[PDB]
Amino acid sequence: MGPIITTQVTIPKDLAGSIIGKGGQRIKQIRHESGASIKIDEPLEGSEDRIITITGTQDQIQNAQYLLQNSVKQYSGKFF
Repeated sequence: MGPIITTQVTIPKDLAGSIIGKGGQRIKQIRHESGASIKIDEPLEGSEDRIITITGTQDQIQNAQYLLQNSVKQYSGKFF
C-alpha cells in the first residue's frame, strides 16, 4: 500500500462549505470513510480558492478526493 503521503486540492471559496457541514459533520464523515486526515486552510488565506490538505496512503487520498468532489457536486451541482 505504500507510505503515508500528503496531497493538496483546491476548492472555490464559495463552494468549500459543501465539504464541511454543520458542526463539521461532513468533513468528519469524509475522513472516517476515506481513512485520511483532511484539513482545510483558514478562510481568508485568500486566492479564490481554499486549500484542502489530505494525508494518508495514496489509496486513502484518492478515496478522499472522490468523496470531496462528489460532495461539492451534491451541494452545488458541479465538480471542482
